[PDB]
Amino acid sequence: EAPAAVVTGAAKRIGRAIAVKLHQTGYRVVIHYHNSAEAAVSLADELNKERSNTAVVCQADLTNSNVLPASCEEIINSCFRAFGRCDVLVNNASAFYPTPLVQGKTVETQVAELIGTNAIAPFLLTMSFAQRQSNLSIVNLCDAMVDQPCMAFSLYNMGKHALVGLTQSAALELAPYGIRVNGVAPGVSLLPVAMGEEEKDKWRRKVPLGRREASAEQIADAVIFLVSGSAQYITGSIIKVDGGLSLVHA
Amino acid sequence: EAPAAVVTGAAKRIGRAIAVKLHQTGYRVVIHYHNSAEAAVSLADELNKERSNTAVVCQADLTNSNVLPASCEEIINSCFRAFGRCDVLVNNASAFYPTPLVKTVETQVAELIGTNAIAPFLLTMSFAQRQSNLSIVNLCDAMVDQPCMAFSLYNMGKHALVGLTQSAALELAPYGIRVNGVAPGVSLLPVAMGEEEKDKWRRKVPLGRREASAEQIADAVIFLVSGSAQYITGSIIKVDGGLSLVHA
Amino acid sequence: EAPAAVVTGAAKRIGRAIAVKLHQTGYRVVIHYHNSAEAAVSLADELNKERSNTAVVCQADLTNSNVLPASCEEIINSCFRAFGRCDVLVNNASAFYPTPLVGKTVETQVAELIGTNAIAPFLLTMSFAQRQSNLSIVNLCDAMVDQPCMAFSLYNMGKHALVGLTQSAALELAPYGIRVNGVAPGVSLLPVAMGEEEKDKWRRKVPLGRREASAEQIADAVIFLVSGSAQYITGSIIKVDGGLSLVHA
Amino acid sequence: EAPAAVVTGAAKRIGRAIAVKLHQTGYRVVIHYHNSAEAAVSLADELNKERSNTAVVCQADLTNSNVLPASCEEIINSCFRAFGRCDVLVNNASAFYPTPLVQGKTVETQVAELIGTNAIAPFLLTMSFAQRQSNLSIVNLCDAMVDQPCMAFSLYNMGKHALVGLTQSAALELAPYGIRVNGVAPGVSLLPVAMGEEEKDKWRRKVPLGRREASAEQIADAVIFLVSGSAQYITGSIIKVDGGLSLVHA
Ligand SMILES: NC(=O)C1=CN([C@@H]2O[C@H](COP(=O)(O)OP(=O)(O)OC[C@H]3O[C@@H](n4cnc5c(N)ncnc54)[C@H](OP(=O)(O)O)[C@@H]3O)[C@@H](O)[C@H]2O)C=CC1
Ligand SMILES: NC(=O)C1=CN([C@@H]2O[C@H](COP(=O)(O)OP(=O)(O)OC[C@H]3O[C@@H](n4cnc5c(N)ncnc54)[C@H](OP(=O)(O)O)[C@@H]3O)[C@@H](O)[C@H]2O)C=CC1
Ligand SMILES: NC(=O)C1=CN([C@@H]2O[C@H](COP(=O)(O)OP(=O)(O)OC[C@H]3O[C@@H](n4cnc5c(N)ncnc54)[C@H](OP(=O)(O)O)[C@@H]3O)[C@@H](O)[C@H]2O)C=CC1
Ligand SMILES: NC(=O)C1=CN([C@@H]2O[C@H](COP(=O)(O)OP(=O)(O)OC[C@H]3O[C@@H](n4cnc5c(N)ncnc54)[C@H](OP(=O)(O)O)[C@@H]3O)[C@@H](O)[C@H]2O)C=CC1
Ligand SMILES: Nc1nc2ccc(C(=O)NCCc3ccc(Br)cc3)cc2s1
Repeated sequence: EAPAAVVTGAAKRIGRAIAVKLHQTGYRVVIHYHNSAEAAVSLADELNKERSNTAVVCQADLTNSNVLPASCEEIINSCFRAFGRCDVLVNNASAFYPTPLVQGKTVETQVAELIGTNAIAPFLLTMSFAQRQSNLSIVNLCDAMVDQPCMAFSLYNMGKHALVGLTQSAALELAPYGIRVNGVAPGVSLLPVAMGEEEKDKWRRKVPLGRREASAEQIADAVIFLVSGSAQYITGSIIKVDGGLSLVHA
Repeated sequence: EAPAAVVTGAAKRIGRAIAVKLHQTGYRVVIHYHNSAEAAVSLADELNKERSNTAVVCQADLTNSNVLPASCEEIINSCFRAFGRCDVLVNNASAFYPTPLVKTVETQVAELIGTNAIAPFLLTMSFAQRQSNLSIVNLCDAMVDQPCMAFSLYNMGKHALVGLTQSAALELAPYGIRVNGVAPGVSLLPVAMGEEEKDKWRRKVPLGRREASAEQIADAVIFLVSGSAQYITGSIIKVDGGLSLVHA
Repeated sequence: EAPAAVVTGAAKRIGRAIAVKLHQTGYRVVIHYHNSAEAAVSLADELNKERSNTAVVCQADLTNSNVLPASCEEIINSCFRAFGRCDVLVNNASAFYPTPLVGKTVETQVAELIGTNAIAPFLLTMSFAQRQSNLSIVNLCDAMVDQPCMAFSLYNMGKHALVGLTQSAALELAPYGIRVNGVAPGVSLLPVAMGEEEKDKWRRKVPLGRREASAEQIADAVIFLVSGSAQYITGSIIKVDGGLSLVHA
Repeated sequence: EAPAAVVTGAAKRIGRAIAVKLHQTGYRVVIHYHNSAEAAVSLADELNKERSNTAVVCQADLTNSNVLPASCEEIINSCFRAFGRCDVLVNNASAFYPTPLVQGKTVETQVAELIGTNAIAPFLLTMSFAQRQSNLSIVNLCDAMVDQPCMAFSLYNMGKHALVGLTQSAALELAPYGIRVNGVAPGVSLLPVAMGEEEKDKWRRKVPLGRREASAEQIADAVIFLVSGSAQYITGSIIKVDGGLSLVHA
């Protein structure tokens, strides 16, 4: 039968593009979402209209807490319940906002959301994916600009660096099980919905290759590569998909 | 007056060497401890005998919890109380143990991410908020990119500490606060580890087939806080005898 | 028309597998070689049997010298003379042998290891861009550049220089729509003459499957990078190393 | 007796500051120079006035050619001839100018100067230093911006990347002989003499720590540390001295 993938934060934007392209490649997909229930169910409907019984949704907060391990366990379980197997995990869900060091959320809430979604939830999902176990792999959505960070984003940056560490540590530890672990690191892709055009164009103008952001499809293309049989010897690699942005000095 | 430094996990091993060497350089010091009160006080006694009223201790658990922010606030405050200023923060305290992918997990998170990364972040915030040659030094790990098998959470925390080092260097540079790291390889081996397993690591090191002493680590800390490093920020100095250059 | 690609050192091993896969993808190919004329011609004949007039050979030494710029210009020109265009350059050719710090002269070692691994790539990149749609260059890098073999300093220098060229050229050619990327093998095809027992010491160190990459696995990453699936990727270097570079001493 | 150090390109700017500070620390110095004969001899005069017989000059072109190995051997030999020992090599000399990929020196000459001075000469000097062999060490002047390069500086960038490789490879290979090999990587320090003032201030304003370039002395300070007894377990390390410049995104 068809392989199955979990994509976290898959209702919109890049995570939707990944779920769609996995689906088009022939995967069955768990569309995880947190708040975006209408968007999630709408996507699942679309996919299921293309091939029936091939998409389900799964709701979970990926904020760190004492129940996050259970929630991550349940996301993986939802793939096995729906499809009988889980071949691919894409850790795409992410919180992203400033946490200035010199200063309504409390700091322990910021830590829970930015470190939880970007790093701890990927770790617990990886553990559950490996434990619940062909071409198995995990793809972590990283950030090409992790070493040239946005001013005042220390906790987000910490979380994305931790995710690089997970990608490496998990690639090493899971290789004996045949599970590959790799990352895709966008530079500027879909800009934040809240961002003004003028601010969007400032970012666009910085990109060497075309002076434009990555499309969601372009990000998903690299994910599709890493899960594919064309990447069978690739583990612990993080592919930047950034149009050269990370090479540009100040 | 004399400048003042906070050193976390300063009662034993690497943090003790750092505290001693800072003290010998003329800093007044806050010796932070969690469980090692006797050791902390013994060090303070040794330092105060050399120079009166130049060393104090500060207890705090650095596990992540609802109260870690307040604890980190207190460590920094205790420096300003004792000495009227705080010039240097050395984020040295660390938890280290395996967390296989295949203690509850959330306690492991609280220790290996809390003590290794979140507490540095909160201490950095408190240090900067409460503000010369000001600087922060984070104790990183030279083997971050070639990690020990089954140490994912530990490795995650040390990568996050790299991220903090860079992000805080950028954000605090406007305030004249430098932020740097020192990345040991094999130093004083964990007490638990066997001597045979220790020998195996020793032989792998290009420079002299031996571990770093704690004082070698402290030497790099001293450089980074000194006036000889006044343009250095966002740098992580490996002190590993070349171990990280060695392939499998 | 079908696009065209230059692959250096394409007679054997990895460069051969790259030229084959590019050809199977629909590229016309220039098969560059230095000493292996029989192998280069054999490959070109095999490809031309598959599709006529799609494969040519081009002989050149890529050792650093006064004449290397002209040689590199002529490699690129050969693709335009054969095929009327040059879409892809794969810098694959490489010299690889120890150069201890403490029977060729040292300046010959420099010329061969720095010329093949770095200088020739640079000169080919210049000739490629000057002669100019999905244009791209792929440089064969080395995943173990930061954990080098003992006594391989010149080889290691050349491969680090190649990383620099990949980044610098990606930034500089991005306005011309030319992407520049790398593929960094760990242990792939080992020497044929290397004892199986020595080959096994290497294979045992690879986390993923305790084996070396095939040439085809390396070529697969090249194919991705030149493909329309990599249209936003430039300045990136993809390790294809089975996790070898993650393993501590 | 006092230890001895070779500093390449030591007549002016950062190399001069390194030679001065090593001398101030107790070292006897070989002041290598290519064209700057007046300033070389003037510096050696100045140091010898401070302590007699503690400074010599040594002229050599570090452009790549079939005679560069002999020129490198001669630089090391000059230290032994003057001082009977050679404890420290500082690879500081450097050519630096644009070499655009797309179009009055020939390209052959641009390769010879930029790869010879920045990389090949360091390698051959390292070879000679090791072959002729307390607290021995080599310090290579690298570049903090090598992964965010100046546009059109490909050959310079290639040379500096090669120098990172040399720093690592030589640190591994020479560690058994008790020779440590490390790097110091400036960001913007003393700006080119050729450069206008508006352009200098543009670069200054990018530096997070102080919005100013490094002094030559601040670069030398890091060199002094790496050769010192306080760096005895440090090898294969490159210390950026860049005021945060390499952390700043486009
Ligand atoms: N866009 C860009 O330019 C870049 C993106 N990336 C990375 O690529 C990935 C995709 O980016 P993008 O599509 O912009 O991501 P978004 O910012 O759109 O976030 C994706 C999803 O994350 C989910 N999420 C947020 N917080 C939580 C939480 N507490 N619990 C569970 N889910 C949560 C949301 O699900 P819901 O809507 O259901 O609440 C959201 O739709 C991310 O990992 C991101 O960091 C990296 C660099 C640049
Ligand atoms: N040792 C080596 O070879 C290596 C060192 N490092 C880094 O070097 C630094 C120092 O290492 P080392 O001296 O061996 O450290 P240890 O592992 O011996 O621990 C240092 C101190 O940290 C404190 N600490 C640990 N957990 C907590 C906690 N939850 N709350 C509060 N304090 C805590 C302890 O203080 P107390 O005793 O008072 O409870 C402890 O003595 C660390 O940051 C480490 O990661 C990096 C890699 C290798
Ligand atoms: N195999 C592996 O495990 C690894 C490979 N790589 C890289 O992958 C690429 C392909 O590897 P592999 O197939 O093993 O390479 P080889 O060592 O087999 O060399 C490829 C070709 O390089 C050509 N070459 C050598 N010297 C010169 C020269 N002076 N002038 C012109 N051409 C020359 C030769 O052509 P001819 O036969 O015609 O003389 C040779 O067949 C290389 O860049 C290599 O560094 C990196 C890491 C590991
Ligand atoms: N200054 C800065 O902002 C930065 C500098 N650096 C690095 O730090 C080091 C010192 O920088 P800086 O003082 O600006 O260097 P300079 O550009 O001033 O060059 C140093 C010396 O190198 C010598 N040199 C040049 N070409 C040759 C050659 N063919 N043969 C022999 N010697 C030659 C010259 O000697 P002579 O005058 O005798 O002919 C020159 O005085 C260099 O390696 C540089 O790459 C790194 C990044 C930033
Ligand atoms: N979950 C998400 N993670 C990231 C990471 C990076 C980016 C990104 O680069 N966005 C454009 C640059 C940007 C966006 C917002 C601010 Br405020 C500053 C810069 C956007 C996102 S969305």
